[PDB]
Amino acid sequence: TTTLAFRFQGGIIVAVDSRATAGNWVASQTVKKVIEINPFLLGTMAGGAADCQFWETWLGSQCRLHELREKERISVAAASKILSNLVYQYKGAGLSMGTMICGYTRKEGPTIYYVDSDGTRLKGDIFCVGSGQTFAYGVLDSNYKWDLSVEDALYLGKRSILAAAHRDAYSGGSVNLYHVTEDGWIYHGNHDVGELFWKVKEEEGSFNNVIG
Amino acid sequence: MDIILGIRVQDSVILASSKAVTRGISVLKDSDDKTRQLSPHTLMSFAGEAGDTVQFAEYIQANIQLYSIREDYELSPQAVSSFVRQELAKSIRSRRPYQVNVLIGGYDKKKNKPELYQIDYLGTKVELPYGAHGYSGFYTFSLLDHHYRPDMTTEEGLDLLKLCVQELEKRMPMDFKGVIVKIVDKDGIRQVDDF
Amino acid sequence: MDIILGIRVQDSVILASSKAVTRGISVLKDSDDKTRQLSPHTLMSFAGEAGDTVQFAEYIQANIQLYSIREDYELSPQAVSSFVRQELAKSIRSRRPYQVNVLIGGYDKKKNKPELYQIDYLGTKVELPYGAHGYSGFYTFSLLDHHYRPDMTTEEGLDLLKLCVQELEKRMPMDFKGVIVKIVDKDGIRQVDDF
Amino acid sequence: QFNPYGDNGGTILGIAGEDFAVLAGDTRNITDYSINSRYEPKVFDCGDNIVMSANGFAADGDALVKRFKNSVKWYHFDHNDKKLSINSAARNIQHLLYGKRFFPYYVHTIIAGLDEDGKGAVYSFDPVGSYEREQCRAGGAAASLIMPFLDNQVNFKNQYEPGTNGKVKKPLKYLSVEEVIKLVRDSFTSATERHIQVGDGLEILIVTKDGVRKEFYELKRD
Amino acid sequence: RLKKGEVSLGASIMAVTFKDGVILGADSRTTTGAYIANRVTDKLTRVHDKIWCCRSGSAADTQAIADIVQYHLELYTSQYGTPSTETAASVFKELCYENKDNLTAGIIVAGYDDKNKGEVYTIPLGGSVHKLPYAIAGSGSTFIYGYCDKNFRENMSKEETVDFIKHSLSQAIKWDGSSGGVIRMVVLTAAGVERLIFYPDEYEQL
Amino acid sequence: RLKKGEVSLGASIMAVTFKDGVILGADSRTTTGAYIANRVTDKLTRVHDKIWCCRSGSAADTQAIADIVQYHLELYTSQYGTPSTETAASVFKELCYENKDNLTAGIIVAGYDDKNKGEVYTIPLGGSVHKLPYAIAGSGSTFIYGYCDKNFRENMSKEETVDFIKHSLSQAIKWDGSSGGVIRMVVLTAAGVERLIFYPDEYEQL
Amino acid sequence: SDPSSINGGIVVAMTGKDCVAIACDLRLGSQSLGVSNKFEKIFHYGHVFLGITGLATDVTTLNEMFRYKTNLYKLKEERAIEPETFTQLVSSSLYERRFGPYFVGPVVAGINSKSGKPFIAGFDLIGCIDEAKDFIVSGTASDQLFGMCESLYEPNLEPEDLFETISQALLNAADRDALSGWGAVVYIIKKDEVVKRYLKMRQD
Amino acid sequence: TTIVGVKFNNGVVIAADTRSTQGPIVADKNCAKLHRISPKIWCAGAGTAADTEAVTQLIGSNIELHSLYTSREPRVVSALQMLKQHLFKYQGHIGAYLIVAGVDPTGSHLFSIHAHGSTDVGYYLSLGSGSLAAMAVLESHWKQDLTKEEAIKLASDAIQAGIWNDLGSGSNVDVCVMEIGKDAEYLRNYLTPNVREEKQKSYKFPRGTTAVLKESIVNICD
Amino acid sequence: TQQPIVTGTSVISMKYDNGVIIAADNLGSYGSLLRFNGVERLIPVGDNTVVGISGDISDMQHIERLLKDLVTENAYDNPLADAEEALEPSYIFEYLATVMYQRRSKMNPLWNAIIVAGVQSNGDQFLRYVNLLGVTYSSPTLATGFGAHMANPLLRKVVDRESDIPKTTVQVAEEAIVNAMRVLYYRDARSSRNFSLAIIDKNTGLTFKKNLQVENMKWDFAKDIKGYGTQKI
Ligand SMILES: *[C@@](C)(CO)[C@](*)(O)[C@H](CC(C)C)NC(=O)[C@H](Cc1ccccc1)NC(=O)[C@H](CC(C)C)NC(=O)[C@H](CCc1ccccc1)NC(=O)CN1CCOCC1
Ligand SMILES: *[C@@](C)(CO)[C@](*)(O)[C@H](CC(C)C)NC(=O)[C@H](Cc1ccccc1)NC(=O)[C@H](CC(C)C)NC(=O)[C@H](CCc1ccccc1)NC(=O)CN1CCOCC1
Ligand SMILES: [Cl-]
Ligand SMILES: [Cl-]
Ligand SMILES: [Mg+2]
Ligand SMILES: [Mg+2]
Ligand SMILES: [Mg+2]
Repeated sequence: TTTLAFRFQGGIIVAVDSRATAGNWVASQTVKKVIEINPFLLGTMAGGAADCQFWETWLGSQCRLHELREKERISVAAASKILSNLVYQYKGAGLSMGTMICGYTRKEGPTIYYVDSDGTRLKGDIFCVGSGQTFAYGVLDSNYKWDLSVEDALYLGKRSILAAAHRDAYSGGSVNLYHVTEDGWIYHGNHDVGELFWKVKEEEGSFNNVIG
Repeated sequence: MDIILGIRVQDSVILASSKAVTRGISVLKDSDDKTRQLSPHTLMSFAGEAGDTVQFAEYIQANIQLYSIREDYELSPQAVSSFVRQELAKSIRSRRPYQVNVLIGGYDKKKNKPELYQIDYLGTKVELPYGAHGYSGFYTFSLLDHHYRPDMTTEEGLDLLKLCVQELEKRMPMDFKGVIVKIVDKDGIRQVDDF
Repeated sequence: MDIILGIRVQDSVILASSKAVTRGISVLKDSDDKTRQLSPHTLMSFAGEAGDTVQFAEYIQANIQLYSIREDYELSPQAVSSFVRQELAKSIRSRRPYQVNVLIGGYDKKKNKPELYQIDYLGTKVELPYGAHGYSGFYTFSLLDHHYRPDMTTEEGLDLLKLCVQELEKRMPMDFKGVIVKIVDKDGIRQVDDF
Repeated sequence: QFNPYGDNGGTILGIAGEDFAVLAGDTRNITDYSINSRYEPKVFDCGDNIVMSANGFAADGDALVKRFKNSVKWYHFDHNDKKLSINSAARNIQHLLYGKRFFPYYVHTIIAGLDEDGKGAVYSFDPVGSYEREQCRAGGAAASLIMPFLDNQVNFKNQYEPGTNGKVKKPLKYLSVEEVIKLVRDSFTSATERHIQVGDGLEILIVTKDGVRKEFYELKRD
Repeated sequence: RLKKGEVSLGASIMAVTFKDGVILGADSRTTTGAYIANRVTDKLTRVHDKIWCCRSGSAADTQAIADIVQYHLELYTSQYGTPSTETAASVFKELCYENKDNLTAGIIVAGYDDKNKGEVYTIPLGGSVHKLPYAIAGSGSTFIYGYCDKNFRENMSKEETVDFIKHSLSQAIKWDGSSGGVIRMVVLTAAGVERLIFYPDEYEQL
Repeated sequence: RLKKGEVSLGASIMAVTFKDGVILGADSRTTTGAYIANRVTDKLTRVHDKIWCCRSGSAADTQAIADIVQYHLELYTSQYGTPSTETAASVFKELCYENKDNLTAGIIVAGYDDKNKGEVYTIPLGGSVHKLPYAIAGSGSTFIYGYCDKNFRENMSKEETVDFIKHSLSQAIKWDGSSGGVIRMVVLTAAGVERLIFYPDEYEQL
Repeated sequence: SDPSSINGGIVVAMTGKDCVAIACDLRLGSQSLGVSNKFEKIFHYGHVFLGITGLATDVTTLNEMFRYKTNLYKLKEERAIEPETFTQLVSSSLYERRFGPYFVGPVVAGINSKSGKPFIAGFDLIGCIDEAKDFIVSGTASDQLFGMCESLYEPNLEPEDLFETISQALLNAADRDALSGWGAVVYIIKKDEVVKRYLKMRQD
Repeated sequence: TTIVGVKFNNGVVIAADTRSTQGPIVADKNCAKLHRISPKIWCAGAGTAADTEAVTQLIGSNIELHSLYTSREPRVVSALQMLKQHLFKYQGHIGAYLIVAGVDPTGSHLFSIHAHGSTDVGYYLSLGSGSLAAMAVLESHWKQDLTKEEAIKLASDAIQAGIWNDLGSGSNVDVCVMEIGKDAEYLRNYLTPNVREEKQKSYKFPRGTTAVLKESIVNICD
Repeated sequence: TQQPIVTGTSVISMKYDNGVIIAADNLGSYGSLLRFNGVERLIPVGDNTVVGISGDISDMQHIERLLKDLVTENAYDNPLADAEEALEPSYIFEYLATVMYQRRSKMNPLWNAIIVAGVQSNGDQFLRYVNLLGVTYSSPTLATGFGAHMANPLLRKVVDRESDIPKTTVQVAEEAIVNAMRVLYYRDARSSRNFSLAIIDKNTGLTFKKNLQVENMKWDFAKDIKGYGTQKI
């Protein structure tokens, strides 16, 4: 896996790859690593596939039960803490999860929480999670500004996953883009690295290490 | 020993190497030069196991200098890199192998081209536009994939290198006390004193 | 989690705690506050195993806050420290112990005295003029042995603390991204924003 | 020390068409270098136009299929004989598998059928419950041999339009039941040649709106 | 399978059916390693009037088992009358089988009914039950498999059976360091219960 | 001691001196775990005209040793004439003792001199030498210590010694899974060298 | 710490009608980190082609070693070495290091200049020869390559058709292996002409 | 592997399957396990494939030099002795399991050698992973005084038992007949009962399907 | 977690036109020691099923007791216990298969390999295998332990597929089974000469044969074999 999400002027960008591996065997190139919890909440998935998928769909059920009981959408903080408290109960049992709970509410504004399987829970503006997190960080950090436009922010997120997809052997397939605003999340398409790499190489002039 | 980087541009090769020497919970030195001049137009940086690194570098340096005196001629970077690779390829099947990783930056005067070679302790050689050893690569490679262009100048290369060091200083766990930068071109080897 | 320090002076207790949160070869965050307010005049910093640290701190915080509501009264730092020690002393013989080390800095309003308690994950409590957890102590204790005086002011304590952080930034292997400093005195708890 | 797991070999394969779906699997059962049976079926009709196979450790595979078949039965009792949709079955199976997260069923599960729009559907599972709908999936011992061939022939991967300078991709289209069975038979004969645990016989289960049909073909017995 | 440093009952034990009933036989030695902890042990023990057993393996385990079996058969007698030898063996098995991981007890059960005459059941480490004409067990029994198979006959007399046991255990003792001391025997017949003993000076020079 | 997966020579071997000389005896079973790799093996092997040996332990080790000993004794004969049986045993010992770490070879040496008549030397795993009236060895020998000690007599006849070996190995085979097949024998006397064989149908029903 | 899967890579070879093809990927990595996308694994000595997968230091070492040996061969024999003979030389050299072996999976390919017969062969790390009429595979995606070749291959393919078959075999196999890919090269070899084509593949 | 050796009236016959494995993967579907040590001394090999080839060639080379030195046709016992002493010296690490057979001036012979250097004599022998399947057939159908045609039938039947029942063995049956007074006849692919069936579909791609980045002519000439 | 102590070796079986045959030797091994010789390892259930068991004997005796108790329990409140509602082979197998898998799942297995042979009420042949892992499979021929390696090859030459079952008579089928038992005695180091054999026919019913012996053995060629290579004497 490579997954990222960063906060900026125009809300939150969330970008993920779609590869799944079993050792060196590429098992899938079309995995959905973003879970759509509700129109205002997203969750990213890295680590054990079953662990992430099972518990984040479970998280969605707990969020639904909150708004039925409280007649109000759950906060990003509360949603992330449900997941972090859950994995903490299983600490030492061998769960493998690197997740990011991203969303918007009125009281909080745009918010991102990093939550992992050893119980760590951190609020923050920028996070990259997965085997190719460092490759994404390299591109993202060196090009990040708070004042990025929605168009530029979407591209930087896409370009950061592409960078990791290229270098990290255990990342690839395609890029899934999301944009989170005050009005909720908006899907910005599936982008196959097969066509995207060459399109980016030609137009941007980058990737000069590769034989053109 | 930890961070060594290398970038080949249009007319030169630039090597950056961390200054910190750490043993246990103490930084013993913060001004260490992790490189040796093999010949006037060839420079080798190194990183790995304590003691092995310097012992290996100086041993190579002595051999290349011996060749230069014998033939009154400077070996090409390609020739030096091949010699270095073979020494490491011997080493890996010895009783006690050299645990040293190197970058060899040189300027070929016959071809009038800069050349950067990355060689690991196993004797694995590759020619590259940009290279790194250790955990550094996990950040710098993707960064350079994006920002690097083949026709860049030496000044553009130094800015590109500053971008790498900044990223490393932000996301690396250990304090590596900055880097010593050196440039290899048609006029030989020189050190950037203010980085 | 790594560096947490504490200095008791004439009229206050000063706690300094590193901002870095590192996982693997990546610094995930550089603005982390490794402390919780247990009561208006009691502050606890913490360091240790990931997840355990915050889970333990907040659990203690909830219990002390529950006491405050029930009795409409603030527990003394000595009483809070004893409660915390017992929880860790239970923990160490559990199925899965809390691997958390803490410093408790408080101001006793009845005695009009500042108090600093150092408690490790085993439940080992000591009252001290200055304290540290982890590798930090190997530098700071000897430094404070020399420069510390019991009748110092809060400002003198902050300068003494700057001297510790500088030494750590010079000789520690890891980049801990500076510290968040907080002061505990007769007027409660406040944070120094520029350090 | 007692080892509760074993490897019974074999391999399985699921392909989805426009209005149909197939789930194939060889009939050979093995332990180490011995053949246990030349005909031991591991692809099962579970009712509600759902076919299922759980390949790997056969004892776990049988236990799982048995529990899912039972899950279908109780779904009818508890919800007024409602048809269990393929998507609902998939989610139910995830919970069966993840229920034993800390003592897993050592199997690769594949189910096939029709979705609620009448279109062909194939779902695949890992041992602990992670699942995904796909047009194509091979599982088991020879999955690594068959799967890339399916990427090339079913999803037309790495195939471009001739003369277009590698710019226009070969367009995706559904395959006929005749063309799919050709690919299944070729996949298994190829796997039989190069994998020792694969052979003896091939059993295919085809699923259309009309029901569940079967076809059987001989495979090399060496 | 023995616990470290626990007393070892390694033995030369045997039970032999014959015309008038059954005879149990055993050596007298206990070891911890190479040191003989007890040289005069009684390894033939009563669980009921005419149902006895030979003990081998762990001293502690076999004693604890035999004490429980004696309790069960005493309670059986109070409700249902005298138990069969098969019944006694079943109670031994149940304990040995269900606790096979925590126990080291190689027990031979031997008893005399009026209907069923002399019977012998052997129970090895696993907890399995085997009904036999005669049985041998203990560390020293290996050395006398050949001898006992060649020399055993069905429907022997009392004096012949006593000689068969004496000669057999004599050899087992001679070759097994874990066996030695006196040779104890117990005779089970319709007549009653008779105890016999044989000393080194006699049996060594056989 | 056996190397993983190597053929095991586990056996029922014995050599017995008697009035006219000495007789060697052995089973024919060779095993790789519980599979019988050879059911008709010859474990009695010639190192000199009237000096033979019985092999047990590792098939490879015993063969390599026996081949070297045969070489030494052939070279001894060319220079110094016929070697004594003691001399042959000494050469076996020297190889077994000096390479005790790398070898698994339980060898019985048996030969016939005119002066010294029949002699038997046994050489266990350690490499020690023991001169005896008779000797037994191999996995299956454990089961016939009792039988052989009770039934052996000095100065037996040829027919008595053949019966003694046949009955003994029959029992060893019956109880040892690592022993089986035919019973081979070799007779060493002043008359010469005679080979004998005995099949299951005969010896099983003894 | 498994020498054969540290760097990654694959090689495949096929025969056709009066021709042979040999192809390889371009990746060199250090476990998860992709380092080089220019690392070719196919070399040639005269008209004999050798592909080598496995530990990269040994790939380089063996290329240099066989260049050394074939050069001396040519000087003494006064002719180019043939594929059948070279195959034996490779086997000898690898078995010489029986108990301290080069961690490689070599593949020979070429046309015998005298008879004109197409020839391919493969080896394990200690020199065992694997000859084949149809195809030889090697590398971290060998399972994948075996599956592709066994289904796609047919005998007596023309050079132009054979190119398509071997290329599709390599590409789809590489895309199912994490340590293989990052580019590819295909050699088409006729009696007296040799074409070398670089393939466009996904770069992840 | 499965390999066998059977003695008959006027000589000896050996046989072998032709499967070569790499874990569970079939590396070579038609490899030659029968090796020529000298013209009339042949060797069937099982175990580590490189070791059986290397050890058979080395001894074969030394046998040739010995034959030239002594001006005599080589003997089977010489090959036997040289092989066992070599294998013993390497304490099993050279994993060669051989059935050595042949005719010489002394007569016809049949032996087996194991990796640790132990040898056995017999009228019928079998080695390899399918030796149990083969030996079952040999034990059931072998008799004294076999003819040439009967021994070939028995030997091939024993290999077939390995081919069908052992996953380690497969494909074809190689045979070598060594009769006294005649040349030894090597019968490569004596039986071929595992022919691949016609594929359902041709996977010949349209020309231009593969995307290409660069072309270049390679220089093979001087 | 167990380790088997007293053990039983191969159980072999096959189908023929009108029914099934099953066999197993009478040995109870204690490691390399062939300790017990009167051990019956075929256990009939009713007049239409035979359960053959290999592996640990203490666990075998436990399984005996369960089957014995199953017959008793089936008879309770069942007027058709000796007719329509009698125990079928399929019922007996599924029960055992359930137990074996439950025990492996509790990490405390019954250390056995079991073959349930019988004939159903409708005349159909039943033959299915189950072991300590709960693994189950069916085939025209089935065997455990060595039997799997040596017997199956021989029995498959008679019945290689389903269509060969009607073509195989009880005479031909029994001959193959008896031959297989001889081969196992030649080659299995933990086997005995004495064995039991059972036939369950749809017409003639259950025939249980005890105290059989392996015979017509070839040992004569042994006398010609001398040394291990060179040796002539
Ligand atoms: C990047 C892509 C790689 O790390 C991401 O991290 C992704 C995250 C997405 C998928 C949510 N992670 C994975 O792909 C993840 C990596 C991984 C694997 C194993 C443990 C932890 C992390 N992959 C998986 O979870 C795979 C997904 C399969 C291919 C769909 N699953 C497995 O490997 C399974 C089950 C793993 C498992 C976990 C915990 C307990 C038990 C099992 N394992 C197998 O399938 C084993 N094997 C596969 C090959 O054939 C034989 C059976
Ligand atoms: C039957 C079919 C199986 O026993 C026969 O016995 C045949 C014998 C004939 C072919 C000579 N045996 C094999 O085919 C034999 C089986 C085997 C495998 C592994 C170890 C021992 C025996 N196969 C081989 O020897 C193959 C030959 C290949 C197909 C050319 N070799 C390998 O599998 C090598 C083993 C190398 C080895 C090293 C050290 C000790 C012993 C053997 N393995 C690999 O190449 C696997 N791997 C691939 C990636 O690179 C690293 C090695
Ligand atoms: Cl006692
Ligand atoms: Cl031998
Ligand atoms: Mg086979
Ligand atoms: Mg004694
Ligand atoms: Mg990648």
